[PDB]
Amino acid sequence: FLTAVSSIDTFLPVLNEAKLQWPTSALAASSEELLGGYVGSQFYLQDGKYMQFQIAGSSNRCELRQMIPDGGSEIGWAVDDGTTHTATSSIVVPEQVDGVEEVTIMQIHSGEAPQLRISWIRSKSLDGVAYEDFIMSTVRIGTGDSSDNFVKTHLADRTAGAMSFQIDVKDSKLTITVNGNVVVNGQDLSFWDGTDSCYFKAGAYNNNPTSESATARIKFAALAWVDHHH
Ligand SMILES: O=C(O)[C@H]1O[C@@H](O[C@H]2[C@H](O)[C@H](O)[C@H](O[C@H]3[C@H](O)[C@H](O)[C@@H](O)O[C@@H]3C(=O)O)O[C@@H]2C(=O)O)[C@@H](O)[C@@H](O)[C@@H]1O
Ligand SMILES: O=C(O)[C@H]1O[C@@H](O[C@H]2[C@H](O)[C@H](O)[C@H](O[C@H]3[C@H](O)[C@H](O)[C@H](O)O[C@@H]3C(=O)O)O[C@H]2C(=O)O)[C@@H](O)[C@@H](O)[C@@H]1O
Ligand SMILES: [Cl-]
Repeated sequence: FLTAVSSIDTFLPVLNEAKLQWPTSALAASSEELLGGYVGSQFYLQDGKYMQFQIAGSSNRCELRQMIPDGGSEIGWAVDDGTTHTATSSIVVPEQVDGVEEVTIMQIHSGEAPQLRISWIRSKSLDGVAYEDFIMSTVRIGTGDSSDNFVKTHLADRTAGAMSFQIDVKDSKLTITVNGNVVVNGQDLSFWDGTDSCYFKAGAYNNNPTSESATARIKFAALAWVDHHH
């Protein structure tokens, strides 16, 4: 039988501050249900250690969405509220099966748009450089569709072993740290000033596959939203 993520202590803090959305943004499990042992092939404990997310289908997801702690409702914060908002993770990204092209593994999202997606990418050229099998950040600096609305950055080549990530937002600036090294330093988020509906997400969100049957799979060794106010 499939072992539940809540059967160990590692993820209890974030599970107390998240709902699970699967296979769309519809609710799969409340925070209470997650802490109570919700489990399925889409969301189970792998190797006695990893919170594993799986999903197939274009734009489908198996993803945690930040909630107010202790059974609270959906959280919303602003990039310019003066507080540091922080998400940390340690992720084992396995080799992805054929047909999977991009898997978003962490986000800052609002009621209308993704401010930031950290994603695994099979193959893409950025600023005239081709990259394969890598982790990318995609930041929106507008709501348009043209390339001027995005800043897309190679963060790191995918590693077989766990890779640590940290996202920090303070005073309308974004920092991304990968394996302890700052890769994105003070990216401007001021376009989003006054948007009070931002929140963190993490898991597996499957983007532009070439087969809707192909199952994305992502293993978290750690995940937390870090409250700077205690
Ligand atoms: O390699 C490129 O730059 C391609 O970008 C394509 O447009 C992207 C866009 O830059 C961005 O990555 C966007 O991300 C969306 C995501 O896939 C999900 O649909 C959801 O999270 O919404 C995101 C968003 O709207 O920000 O996806 C589009 C896309 O539809 O592919 C094209 O411009 C492409 O021609 C170009 O090669
Ligand atoms: O296009 C998407 O799939 C986006 O969905 C986002 O989640 C929303 C979405 O509305 C979703 O259906 C669900 O809505 C809930 C929620 O309670 C909301 O407040 C609404 O008023 O009632 C719905 C309910 O009771 O089930 O959750 C929403 C949310 O913000 O969490 C995100 O998953 C986006 O990332 C996504 O692009
Ligand atoms: Cl992208």
